[PDB]
Order: sequence, then structure tokens, then C-alpha cells
Amino acid sequence: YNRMRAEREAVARRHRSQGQEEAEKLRATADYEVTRTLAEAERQGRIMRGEGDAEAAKLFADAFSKDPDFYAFIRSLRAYENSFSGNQDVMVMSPDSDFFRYMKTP
Amino acid sequence: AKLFADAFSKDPDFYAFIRSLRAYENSFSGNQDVMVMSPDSDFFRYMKTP
Amino acid sequence: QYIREAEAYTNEVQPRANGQAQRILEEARAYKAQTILEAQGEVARFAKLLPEYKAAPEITRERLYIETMEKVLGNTRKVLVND
Amino acid sequence: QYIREAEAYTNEVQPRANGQAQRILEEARAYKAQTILEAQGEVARFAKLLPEYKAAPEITRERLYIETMEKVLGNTRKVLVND
Repeated sequence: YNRMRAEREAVARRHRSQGQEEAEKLRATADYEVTRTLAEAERQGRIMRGEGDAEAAKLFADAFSKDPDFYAFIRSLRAYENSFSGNQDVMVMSPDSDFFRYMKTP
Repeated sequence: AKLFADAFSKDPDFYAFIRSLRAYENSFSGNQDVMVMSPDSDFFRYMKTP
Repeated sequence: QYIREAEAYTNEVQPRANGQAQRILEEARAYKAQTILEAQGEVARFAKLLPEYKAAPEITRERLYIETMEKVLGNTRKVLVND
Repeated sequence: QYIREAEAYTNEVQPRANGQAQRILEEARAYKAQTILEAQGEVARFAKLLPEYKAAPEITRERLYIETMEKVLGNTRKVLVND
């Protein structure tokens, strides 16, 4: 009885394994198609983003070549504020630094 | 690789600049590192008084 | 049943991929429009502010510098050890 | 019975290997398609961006440099000490 039961379980397991193999193959090809479509859409989106960036760069370039040094000054100040906005950093100064020149009594 | 070579052969220096800037943005994106600059650094040249 | 379920899964998942593709493409177009519009805003403000600077450069430069240093020093810890 | 179970194990295990082989082959196909499409997108972006830089090199260089530096400095902790 044990031997025949083992043989029947063998046949059932083989059938289920074949079904699972077919399902896995179908799911694999489906995933490939999904990835290809998503990649195509992402490529088109990248093209659009590049077009927008170039269009913005043109306006920035001309309007800022109107006066380069002052724009550099303003943009550097904005960058300093944005970078140091967080309170996770430590800054070391000196009383001889030119910002604190007013510290010393006149 | 063929596509990238054919594209970036037009101007290598600008591509290097852009790609290095993007690499700096991507690598440091994780808030796990520590940087030690100086007030005399060229980026912080506008932090000194005019 | 396994085979039929796999076929149902693929037939279901393909339209979801198409919808996600359309969504990311629309997001890219929205980003492009926002970047342009945002640039327009930056360009206009910059052009407007420049003649004010050109009239009296020293005073406005000093004021902007002082304000920026005030903000950056207020946002960070300070150590004033002499060297 | 032991030999019967061994043959059962073989007949069970082999189809799973076939399925995994098909899965990794499809993943490789997807990788090739995705990397080619991404390369095309990056090529298009660089080609569109290049003439604008070629028109006004210094301003574009400065603006991109400042934006990248503000991003990287915001992302990382900082310590400003003299040397």
C-alpha cells in the first residue's frame, strides 16, 4: 500500500510541476513585455525632460549673461542658505574673520 | 557603448563635466558621509566680505 | 488551473503596464512645463532686480551679504576659537 | 519504494530548473531592451542640451556647478575649519 501510494504521489507531483513550469514561463514573458513598455515610456519621458531643460537653459544663459558677476553672487548666496538651512552641521570661525570685524571695539 | 561613443564624441569635456556632476549628486545622496571644507575654498569665496 | 491563472495574470498585468507608462509620460511633460515656467519666474525676478543693483552697487551688495551671513550663521552652530 | 521516490524527485525538480532558465533568459532580454532605450534617451538629452551650452558656455557652467554644489552640500554634513 505504501509503495502504490508513493507512486501515485509521484505522478501527481510530476503533473503539478509541469503546470508550474508552464505558468512560470508565461509569467516570465509577461514581465519582459511589461519591462519593455515601461522602458520605452521612460525613454520618451527622458527626451521630454531634456527638451525642457535645454529650453530653460537658453533663457537662463541669455538673461544671466546680461550680468554674470552679480548673478554669481546672488546664486552663491542662495546656495549657501539652502545648503546650511539644515542644523546638522558645525561651523568654526575666528574673531579675526572679516565678517566679525565689527566685534572688536572701535 | 556604441551609441554613447557616437553621441559624446561631439564634445568630450562637456560630457565629462555633466557626468561628473551627476555622479557627485548621486554618490553623496546618502546622508552618511562627512565633508570638511575651509572658508578659503573657492566655492565659499562669496562668504567673505566684499 | 495553474496555466489558466497564469494567462489571466498576464492579460491583467499588460494594461496596468500601459497605464503606468502613460502616467510616467504625463509626469515627464508636467515636469518640463514646470521647469520652463519656473525658469520664467527666475528670469523675470532677476531682470527686475538688476537695475536696482546697478544704480548703487555697494550698499545693496553689503545688505544682501549681511542678510545671507545672518541666515547661515543662525542656521548652524558656531565655534570662535582663535588660530 | 525508495527508487520510486527518487525518480519522483527527479521528475519534480527538472521542470522547475527549466522554468528558472526561461525566467533568467527573459530577464536578460528585458535588461538589453531597457539599457538600449535608456542609452537612446540619454543621447537625445545630451544632444539637445549641447548647443545651448555652446552658445553661452560660462553662464551654463556656473549655473550647473552652483546647483550641483548646493544639492551635494545640502545632502551631506559639513564642517568648516581653516587649515
